[PDB]
Amino acid sequence: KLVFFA
Amino acid sequence: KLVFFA
Amino acid sequence: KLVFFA
Amino acid sequence: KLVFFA
Amino acid sequence: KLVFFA
Amino acid sequence: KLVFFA
Amino acid sequence: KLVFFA
Amino acid sequence: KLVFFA
Amino acid sequence: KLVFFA
Amino acid sequence: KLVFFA
Amino acid sequence: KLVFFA
Amino acid sequence: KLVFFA
Repeated sequence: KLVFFA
Repeated sequence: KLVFFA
Repeated sequence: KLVFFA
Repeated sequence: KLVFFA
Repeated sequence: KLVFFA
Repeated sequence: KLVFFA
Repeated sequence: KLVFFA
Repeated sequence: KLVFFA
Repeated sequence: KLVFFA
Repeated sequence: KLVFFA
Repeated sequence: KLVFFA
Repeated sequence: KLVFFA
């Protein structure tokens, strides 16, 4: 899995 | 920006 | 699955 | 913008 | 910026 | 796993 | 499966 | 933009 | 699986 | 930007 | 697994 | 930036 927040 | 995948 | 929010 | 797929 | 993966 | 925060 | 958006 | 391929 | 975003 | 390949 | 971001 | 390879 991958979680990205910008 | 929010991105999630699995 | 994929969730994207911009 | 909101995109979801699976 | 926050990134997490596994 | 990997956790990154900037 | 191929998804592209912009 | 986003490009996804599975 | 290939994911790209910007 | 982000590039992911699994 | 290959992940790149900036 | 970040480059990860496993």
